[PDB]
Amino acid sequence: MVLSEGEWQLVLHVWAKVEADVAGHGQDILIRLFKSHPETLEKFDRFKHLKTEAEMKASEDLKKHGVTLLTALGAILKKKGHHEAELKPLAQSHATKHKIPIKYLEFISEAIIHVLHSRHPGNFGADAQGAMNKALELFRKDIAAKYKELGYQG
Ligand code: HEM
Repeated sequence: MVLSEGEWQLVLHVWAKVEADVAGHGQDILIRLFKSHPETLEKFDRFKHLKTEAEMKASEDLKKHGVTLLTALGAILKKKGHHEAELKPLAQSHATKHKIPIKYLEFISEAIIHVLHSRHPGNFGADAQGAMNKALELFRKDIAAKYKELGYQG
């Protein structure tokens, strides 16, 4: 698939707001993911033991990882579809080391869209949400193709 420049502008316009607070957004997103789909928490051996949202909010480690996660995603969105190089090491570690099924990348895509919608209503109307969804679907499709080449397709 291919996004138009107008769709990329709607995606990078709301992403510029997310970047004003990367650690806060990283925390909200991971907590929304773990609450909504608790089975995903099991994949993080580092966080597995967190029982409540209050423990999640207070974990400095969790917040550090949320910044690592969003910084990598941001670098991929800013490529505007030319992300082949960025996608390689990410597809290799998530398929071979972490073992993250495509379904879980769909679940965190849902969490990203929920959080931007709650925090940035003015910059995340229907058209901006359709463009962000297209951008994350492109990301998932390309990662899924690489997972296949790597021998995982999960
Ligand atoms: C927007 C999607 C995602 C991005 C851009 C992302 C990015 C990253 C990055 C940059 C790292 C550190 C380097 C590496 O190991 O590759 C990482 C580590 C990891 N990711 Fe992801 N990730 C994504 C989705 C997920 C999802 C959905 C899960 C699990 C349900 C997951 C599980 C993990 C685990 C277990 C690690 C290692 C954490 C720790 O022990 O250090 N990732 N991810």
